[PDB]
Amino acid sequence: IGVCYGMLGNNLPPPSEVVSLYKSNNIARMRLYDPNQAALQALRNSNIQVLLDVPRSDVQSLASNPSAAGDWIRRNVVAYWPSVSFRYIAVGNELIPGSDLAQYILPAMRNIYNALSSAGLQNQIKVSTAVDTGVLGTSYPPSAGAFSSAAQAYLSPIVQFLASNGAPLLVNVYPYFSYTGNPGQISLPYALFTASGVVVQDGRFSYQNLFDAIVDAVFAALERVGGANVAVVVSESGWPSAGGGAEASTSNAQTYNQNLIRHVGGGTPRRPGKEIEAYIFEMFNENQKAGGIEQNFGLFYPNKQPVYQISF
Repeated sequence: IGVCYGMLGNNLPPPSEVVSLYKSNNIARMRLYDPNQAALQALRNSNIQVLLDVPRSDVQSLASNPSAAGDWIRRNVVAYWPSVSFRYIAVGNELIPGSDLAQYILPAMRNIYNALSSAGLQNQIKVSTAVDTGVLGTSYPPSAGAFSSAAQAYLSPIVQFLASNGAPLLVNVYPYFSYTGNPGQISLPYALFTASGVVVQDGRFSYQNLFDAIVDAVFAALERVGGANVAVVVSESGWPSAGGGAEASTSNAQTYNQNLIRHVGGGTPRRPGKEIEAYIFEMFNENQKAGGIEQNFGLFYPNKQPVYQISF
């Protein structure tokens, strides 16, 4: 399993202690939301595989300035390779289709890919972008999954690129928000992997949990735009332990995240052959996030005590 290393608290451990905590918990992968130099230094020789984001403030330059992608890769990747085990570069996070920066994603992806390819790294370090599930229009049943017209205009060209390079699409997936958004329709057990039997019978495909239903809606959408062979990496998934309603609790967050860990090895109903790569959001409670649930997605408190015990 992977874990997202969010840094927006005023009281978190230094990156070196955080890397030690990953290693001691046998957490194999890490997402960084920017090329923090202290984190990349700490990751040297750790063997932790890294999903590294291009920050939103860099995407336009990587698209438009012909020197920028090469400079970015040389500073943030080549300077740390091979001691840092890079696995993905995610060009943007939740930009499609509404952001004014969406127009720069594929150009930036192409320019980054070219730089990595020249160095012989285009295979181990795959280039993608991270989207939210708002890119879906229809999503029930999962086999009806299709991108919205607005999302499709950006994603069809991106998916052609991903398929050609053997790269996945990254998707932030939260059963939690489907649950809170649909009271009386989406059950708590369905969201927490503890539903009894099939909740949605979708032809040959049986959905026992909400995670599978959302992810497979994305697979179904990908199949319509030349993406049948494009894998999905779940680049965020988690459950808040406080700051919301009664079901934002340590008990439910433990159930969601532990069950996720026990689930992903079997894949999904549409793609059962391989483990789904997933990153738990997130390592620590971040006290500089918006008040409420966003301050409470941590597996660990700032002093490194687990918020709830997890076997990774």
